[PDB]
Amino acid sequence: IPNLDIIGKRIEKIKQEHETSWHYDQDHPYKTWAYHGSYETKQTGSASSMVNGVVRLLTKPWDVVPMVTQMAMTDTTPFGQQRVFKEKVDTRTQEPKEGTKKLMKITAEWLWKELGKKKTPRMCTREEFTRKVRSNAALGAIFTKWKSAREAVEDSRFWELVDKERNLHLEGKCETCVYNMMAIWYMWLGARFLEFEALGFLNEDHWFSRENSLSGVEGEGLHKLGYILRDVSKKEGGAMYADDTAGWDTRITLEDLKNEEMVTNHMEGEHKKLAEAIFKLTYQNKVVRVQRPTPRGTVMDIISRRDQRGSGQVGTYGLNTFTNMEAQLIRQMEGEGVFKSIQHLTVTEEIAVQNWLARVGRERLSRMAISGDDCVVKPLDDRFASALTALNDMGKVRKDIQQWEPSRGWNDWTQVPFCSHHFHELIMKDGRVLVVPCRNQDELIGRARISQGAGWSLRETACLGKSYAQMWSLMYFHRRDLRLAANAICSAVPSHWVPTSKHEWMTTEDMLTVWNRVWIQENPWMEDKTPVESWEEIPYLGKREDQWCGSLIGLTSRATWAKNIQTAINQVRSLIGNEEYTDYMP
Ligand SMILES: [Co+2]
Ligand SMILES: [Co+2]
Ligand SMILES: [Co+2]
Ligand SMILES: [Co+2]
Ligand SMILES: [Zn+2]
Repeated sequence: IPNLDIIGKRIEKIKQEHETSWHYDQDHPYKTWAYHGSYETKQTGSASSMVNGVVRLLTKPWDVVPMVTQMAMTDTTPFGQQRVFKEKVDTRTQEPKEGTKKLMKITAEWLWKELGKKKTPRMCTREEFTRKVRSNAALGAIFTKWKSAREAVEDSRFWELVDKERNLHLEGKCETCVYNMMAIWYMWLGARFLEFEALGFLNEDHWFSRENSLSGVEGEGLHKLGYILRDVSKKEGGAMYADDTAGWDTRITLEDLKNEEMVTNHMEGEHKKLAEAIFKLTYQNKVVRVQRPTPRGTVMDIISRRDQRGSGQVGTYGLNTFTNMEAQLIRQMEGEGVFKSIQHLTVTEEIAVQNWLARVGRERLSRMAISGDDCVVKPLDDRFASALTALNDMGKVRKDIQQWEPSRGWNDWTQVPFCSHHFHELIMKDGRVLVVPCRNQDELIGRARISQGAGWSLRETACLGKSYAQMWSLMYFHRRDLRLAANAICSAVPSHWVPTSKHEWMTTEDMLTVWNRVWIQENPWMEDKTPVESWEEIPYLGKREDQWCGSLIGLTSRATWAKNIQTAINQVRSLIGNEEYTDYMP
């Protein structure tokens, strides 16, 4: 049921821009989204992402690995947009029960107060926004008008439009903040600025760093997460649990959005009203355009919904972390028996929850590592595994397990999945112990073989390959195939070309210098600061184990690849052209 007093102004402006073709399509497919109308549009998107020809030429054995090549096959055409919508986005999560709602409000109020003890909400500025625009992903949709975000921020007319929308937000109205599905949702840059202005502080001021949030890992980096998992495992308690949620963003409820909004209770002045506009007008009452193929050509559908979360927003990461922290705390409460029924919370139970949060709240937060929808929890004991009523009633249904089957955890932290990795102790030649990340190698190579844009020059393609190679040399040096592949890419691309997207692999610094900085000098879990003097000193995983986040070391095709790698390197060099290359292949 749509509230036209909040969304009608947005819908009418779109309707007036397409009055001739605007119509209600009685054959529309939307079930749990409110459908408003359609108009004729030009099809956007493509049914395949571009392959990185440099990386591909240097990773020939993986041409026949289906896991690798399947990753290249995206579909952003109207046909492709409707599949993902039908499968993932067109669902409904039931409203939580009264007791669940009271648990969430109490916990969320407590959590915001903890996060705000040492932080103060503030407004982010146009200059902050303009500086970040001169970098990358703001996730704006630029359509018929500017050509890029860098061109828009320089134009004075652009900020006049922002001012017009901002003034409307100040009077509690919204007219241009519309989501576009081209599942990832885009907005026009002015709508992104208004959200960044109101909520960017959560990221800019590191509200979910581990120091400030205890559970969060914002800013940590892959080379630190394994150490953080190992520290959590040192706590007394039950097994470590890491349940994935099925389609987290689609399971964010209106109740969740309202609890995330209580961060406005910590705000003042026009900042509070601006953030309240973002929450009520654009998060809890969203208008979405999505393309749909019809026998008569592509149409754009205008649809709306209150409850879900739009992937790619400014506060998406932080608010997902907030709500997951809140959800996992409540599951810890349920396991410890702090309340007994989610149908309603007795006044005695409500005081018990409040006392539990005051007594042990911060300790229980430190038993968790949470990044967006990704969580690891080491609870007090294993009652957690079957404490499922609040989690299911909040809509956070676990993936790949029956609704009421108890969760299975791990007693060995090196088996716990987190941020799509597992983490291992790696013994150096001098006896020091690294905790390194491991991920399936086919997935790593498949992602490096994907070019991010369309119509990229060979130089930008080569610099993206170099960026992957250097990330591999810093994060996955312990995998035989990736160290070799990284060396080949860096030998094939001119040494002075800059890798193209903050992260430590994004310069032309000597990668051994960066390795020493990351893993030794600035590594707080590395007491002996003696640096290593060569790559030969830096070890691999066991040859049995290395093979098995995906390696091919035992294969005939890999042995041939490794032996003739210089031929492929020379081939790439002949295309970039006469240039100055460094040989990294020892
Ligand atoms: Co018209
Ligand atoms: Co990269
Ligand atoms: Co190198
Ligand atoms: Co430490
Ligand atoms: Zn707006």
